[PDB]
Amino acid sequence: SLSESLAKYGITGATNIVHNPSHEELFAAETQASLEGFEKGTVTEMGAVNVMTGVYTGRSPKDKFIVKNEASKEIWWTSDEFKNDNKPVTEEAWAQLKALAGKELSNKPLYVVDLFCGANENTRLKIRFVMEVAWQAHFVTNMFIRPTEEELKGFEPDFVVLNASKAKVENFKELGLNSETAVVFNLAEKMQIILNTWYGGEMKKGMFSMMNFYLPLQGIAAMHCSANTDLEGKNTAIFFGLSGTGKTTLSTDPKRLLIGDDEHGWDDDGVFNFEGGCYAKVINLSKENEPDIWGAIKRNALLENVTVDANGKVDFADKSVTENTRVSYPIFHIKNIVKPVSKAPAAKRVIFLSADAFGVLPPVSILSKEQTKYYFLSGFTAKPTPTFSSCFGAAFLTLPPTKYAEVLVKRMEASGAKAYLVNTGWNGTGKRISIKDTRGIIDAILDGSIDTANTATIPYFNFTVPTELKGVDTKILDPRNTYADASEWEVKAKDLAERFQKNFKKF
Repeated sequence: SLSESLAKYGITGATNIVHNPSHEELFAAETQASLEGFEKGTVTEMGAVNVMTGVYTGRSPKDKFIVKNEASKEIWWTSDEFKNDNKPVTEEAWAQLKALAGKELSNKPLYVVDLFCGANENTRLKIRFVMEVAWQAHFVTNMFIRPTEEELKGFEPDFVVLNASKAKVENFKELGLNSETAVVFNLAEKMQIILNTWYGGEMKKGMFSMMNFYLPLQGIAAMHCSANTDLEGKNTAIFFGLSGTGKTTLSTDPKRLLIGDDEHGWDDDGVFNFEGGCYAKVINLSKENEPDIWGAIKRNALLENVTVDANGKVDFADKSVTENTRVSYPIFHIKNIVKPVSKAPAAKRVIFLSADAFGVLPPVSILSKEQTKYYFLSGFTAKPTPTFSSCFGAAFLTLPPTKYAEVLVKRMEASGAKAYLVNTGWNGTGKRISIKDTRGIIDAILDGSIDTANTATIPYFNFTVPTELKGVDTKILDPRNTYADASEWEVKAKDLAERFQKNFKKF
């Protein structure tokens, strides 16, 4: 019954089929002396296993393609006017890429893991993974929702993923690809193929990209955000923000239940985590800085590319092999989370984080309906160089960005949601905004105390800021106050504002 399924995927000769292996069976498989190359896992003193991914220690967007056929007509293809990662490939290239994948995963002991993407029983996608590497199977097991074996009784995959990382594509030039590495999706066969890259993020983000396709087409918002609720599991808040924005640190509060930290949906029932685990960065990690993550790194957690000595002593700071060192682990490795399902009611507060190095945006701004869609489509942050990433995850958008902003705002008007553009960056002082101020601003968003605060308005950007906020220096509330002369602020403001118009041009 599973042999014909693999035969349907182009895989034949399965000597052994391990279906939905338990963490125990995974550990044993990972710690096998026979394991050669990057398949081998090593037990660290922390109990968690660690593996190397070889040449790729991160995503490779240039090798990501989607088969150009009728099934993908609604895909937001890249073009001269607006370039995105959705690069077209021919049906011819797919046949050969599916051949390679099928062959590489034929006549050998395979692992098949049937899992769910999305915590809401309804509107969820059934995903089938197939790989020949135990730790790869272990990764998806940590990162996705694990069915109850009962749900696995008659599991019918909505989308199938073949990880053929040990194989590659030498004839990549002829097939129209970019290199021997290939991550291709086919909506007609509902299948994703991974070739020549062991970075686990290809599996996680590949499905996220697919969820970003199917959910929005059904009125379900697909979001690249983190989400939490109060200790009671109500008053859901979703956090958006690119790297360096402090999205995690600002959504990880003792008096807040964690729903998820990366991928969420918003259907009629509310906000739900797409994932069953967390894929955290552990570079320069610290038990004193990240108690949650640290305590989550144990047996069953999967360390990826972290340097360890012969005795198993992990050095979370060694940026040797890569700075993108990660760790995956079941969500339940974190205590403060919503249970028993990562789902919650419609979000009440929506916040867009921005690390504005320009020191122009105010600490927090009450966004309007139109402005909400705008800054969402903007996905602004700063490193004085700006970086824009539509919907805070432009590389995963399989549909036009305006469609994500659309469904999002629609779901907001149904629960009386309010958006906030929060600046966790800098001001005029040059020094970064205090974490005590921003975090106090977040509190004002959650506790709703920001609803009664008076406003003022800010030229150019036409923002609405609270003249007063409990737990926040009244001086910082206005971006001008931190500058010698209001003229200086206007100069940068006029410039930054100009950068928004230019970037929004393609939209």
